This record gives sequence, structure tokens and C-alpha cells, in this order.
Amino acid sequence: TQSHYGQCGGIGYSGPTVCASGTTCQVLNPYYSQCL
Repeated sequence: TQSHYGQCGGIGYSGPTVCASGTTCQVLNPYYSQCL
């Protein structure tokens, strides 16, 4: 799973798109999404 402040992933990311419980996957850029 994607750790806090890590890239959950935007378009193109096929792995841990799920963020750690409590953190929100925020798609900042279409390809860069971070777990805040």
C-alpha cells in the first residue's frame, strides 16, 4: 500500500494506488498523486 506522503499514483501508476488508512490520495498532477 502507498505510505503517507508517497505517490499513490496518477495516470500510469498501476501499483499501490491505495493509500495508507487515513490518508487521501490527492491527484495533484494527472500522473502525480500523493497520499496526504
